[PDB]
Amino acid sequence: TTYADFIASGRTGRRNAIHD
Amino acid sequence: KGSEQESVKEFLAKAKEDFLKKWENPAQNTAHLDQFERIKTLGTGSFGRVMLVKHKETGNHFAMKILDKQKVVKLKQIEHTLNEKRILQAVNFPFLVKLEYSFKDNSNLYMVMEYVPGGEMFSHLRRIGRFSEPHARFYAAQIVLTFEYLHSLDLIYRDLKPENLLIDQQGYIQVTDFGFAKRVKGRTWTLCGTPEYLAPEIILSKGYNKAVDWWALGVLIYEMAAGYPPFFADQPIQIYEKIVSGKVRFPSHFSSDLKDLLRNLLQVDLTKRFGNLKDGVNDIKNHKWFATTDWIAIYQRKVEAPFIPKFKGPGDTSNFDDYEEEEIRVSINEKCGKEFSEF
Ligand SMILES: Nc1ncnc2c1ncn2[C@@H]1O[C@H](COP(=O)(O)OP(=O)(O)NP(=O)(O)O)[C@@H](O)[C@H]1O
Ligand SMILES: [Mn+2]
Ligand SMILES: [Mn+2]
Repeated sequence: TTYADFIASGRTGRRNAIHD
Repeated sequence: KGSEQESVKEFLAKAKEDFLKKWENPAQNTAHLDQFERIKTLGTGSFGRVMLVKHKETGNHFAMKILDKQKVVKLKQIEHTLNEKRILQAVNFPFLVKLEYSFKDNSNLYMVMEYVPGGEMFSHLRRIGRFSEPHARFYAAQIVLTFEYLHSLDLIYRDLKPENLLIDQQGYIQVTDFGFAKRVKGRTWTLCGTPEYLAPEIILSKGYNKAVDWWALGVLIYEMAAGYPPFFADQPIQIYEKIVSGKVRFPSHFSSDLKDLLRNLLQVDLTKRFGNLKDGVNDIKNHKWFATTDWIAIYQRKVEAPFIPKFKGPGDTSNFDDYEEEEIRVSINEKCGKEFSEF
């Protein structure tokens, strides 16, 4: 399910702004 | 609503006069470091560290953002940090965080805001999974009014994300992190924001305008009601690749009214994008998805919030994650004093 693929991804934690 | 559209137009004409007076005359060094006892770190980011602090002389707690001047410099954030501070002290809306004092010293820059105790919306969203359409709409309406307010002052916000939205006592949102905010009448070109939330025009290295914020609202409404962002992957390079493609898939449970609005905001052609058309914001406000929303009650905070955070006294930080504490050093020599003279 899409929820499943998202929960298993690398970006489920707090997302910081781009700076580089 | 006709009479209400006039009242809004007249409101904004007058708020603009207040904004200009403070933008043209900014307040400087309204405090010093030693009047504050540093309790704990409420959150961090790519740039700064926000801490729960107590005023020694008054017993009052605030949230203090701390930026290291040597890092502002290496990261190319000098003009951005100056915009952040200048705009935040000149703004005044119910949904935006209050800047109490700011100051700097040899090593750092400090901005002392009202402490918003409910946590990031991020926290609550990830714990619960996804919000119901009427809960998602309650918050979307707050951000719709905020953007209407900001954009009329010629400001683009540029970092809309659940991590920058905090929940107050009443369950109402307070927008924090003005780090990419900018007063600009034309186009702007800085590649800045957070990956998932980047409009395709930013990615493509085109000049952009205030429409980037409306794209960001599409991304935020999708994330709040699906529980995941529309474009996701492991690496940023993969998300961008997805953004520009333009292909959105909605969960089966989204209403057709929700899907309609999002197709209008998640419009890759900035020409067709809601909030950037001849009618502007009224496109979003008069959408069928917001037919139940009483724009005036939400502005006046007369609507009962779907969720109220609980606290057990001041400096009560239970609604925030725990972070490792760093000691803050102040150097015996002033660092980059020229670049930060107006701060
Ligand atoms: N007024 C506030 N009250 C409580 N917590 C706050 C407040 N302002 C900021 N914070 C928290 O501190 C975190 C970091 O602040 P922020 O201003 O987003 O730093 P930043 O470095 O600009 N982050 P980013 O640019 O998004 O990578 C936020 O995500 C909030 O969790
Ligand atoms: Mn932030
Ligand atoms: Mn920021």
